[PDB]
Amino acid sequence: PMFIVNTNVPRASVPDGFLSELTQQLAQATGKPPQYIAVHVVPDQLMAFGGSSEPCALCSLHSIGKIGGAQNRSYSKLLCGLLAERLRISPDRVYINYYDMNAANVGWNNSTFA
Amino acid sequence: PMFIVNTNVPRASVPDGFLSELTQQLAQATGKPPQYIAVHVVPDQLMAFGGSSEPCALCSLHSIGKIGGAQNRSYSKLLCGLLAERLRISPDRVYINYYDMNAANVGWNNSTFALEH
Amino acid sequence: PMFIVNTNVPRASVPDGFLSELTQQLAQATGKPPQYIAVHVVPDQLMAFGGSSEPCALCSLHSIGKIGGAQNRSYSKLLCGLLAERLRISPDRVYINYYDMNAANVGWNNSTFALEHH
Ligand SMILES: *[C@@H](c1cccnc1)c1ccc2cccnc2c1O
Ligand SMILES: *[C@@H](c1cccnc1)c1ccc2cccnc2c1O
Ligand SMILES: *[C@H](c1cccnc1)c1ccc2cccnc2c1O
Repeated sequence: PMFIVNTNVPRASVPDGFLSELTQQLAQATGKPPQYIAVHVVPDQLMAFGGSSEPCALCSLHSIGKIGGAQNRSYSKLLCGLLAERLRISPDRVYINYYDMNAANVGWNNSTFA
Repeated sequence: PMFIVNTNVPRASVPDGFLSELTQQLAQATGKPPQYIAVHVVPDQLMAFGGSSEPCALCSLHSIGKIGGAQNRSYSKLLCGLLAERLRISPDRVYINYYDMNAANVGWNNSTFALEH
Repeated sequence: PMFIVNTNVPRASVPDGFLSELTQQLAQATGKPPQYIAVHVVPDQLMAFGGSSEPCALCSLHSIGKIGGAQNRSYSKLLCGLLAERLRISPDRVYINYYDMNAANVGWNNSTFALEHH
């Protein structure tokens, strides 16, 4: 799994430990070992949500499996919770795109996971 | 809906009003209220199109529905037009990836848009 | 085809001509003319891979067709090789997401690549 967050929140507002907390919580939530987990945080972005430039975030979670109705609702509660607590972004100004990747379509270490 | 534009055009060349124009024109084009529309503009990028570093853009549009043959061609005319007028990027140096998202695969406000089951 | 690389490697560590090299190599690999290849490299990113901030990369390759089991394995060897040689990123700290795009879902030049039906 890999999680990307793009936000207009300033870099200085991203707390020490944020990437590590995302890694650990995503490990817990997806059931995948933490050595698999990639996280990517992009602050200081030029963004608007609903026409407003108040804090917001556009995110993606890719995973090989473990993507679906109830699972994605659980991920959203977890991830919105973290974005609200750590970056002070309101959950209703967050979008998260979920992608169920086929193993043949994820490259790693000179090959793929197929 | 969310629209992202990544471009090698400098930040200083992005005109006042650009994010708001994108928001408004996308609301009109998709027939969805502007309150739902997210836009993201990323200037000053290291990118090439056809091996040339002349102005170009790589974009994404995500929507739950309202994605398809004729609709996507209309979005391209709209969005290429705006990128040409506002950022002076040639339409033949723009790619836009269109994504028809399933409601169960879009998170928002602690949940997703799949509330039925 | 479009190839995006996001990495925590410094901008200064990206060789001049890297974009051109990626363009040429991708043209050859995909069999598409270079005029249609787009490349995008994003350095200095705040990233972790397996909980570590050692050099890593998260990438995307989009193509209309020419995506598949054997082909993707070939692309991974090629692209991991270039990232290792040019950016000094270990192949086991690279992810590449492959996307087989439908022609109707790729916009270009005021339209899309679905030109056959109305
Ligand atoms: C548009 C959208 C935003 C982010 C990712 N994919 C699509 C969007 C947002 C909210 C909606 C709510 C109800 C119905 N449709 C919606 C969209 O299409
Ligand atoms: C490659 C591409 C570019 C942007 C998004 N997805 C894929 C591409 C570009 C143009 C083409 C024209 C004809 C046939 N195939 C094409 C591609 O694969
Ligand atoms: C994490 C991942 C990263 C990028 C795209 N999709 C998923 C990941 C990595 C390796 C795996 C191997 C087997 C099964 N699942 C995996 C993941 O989810």
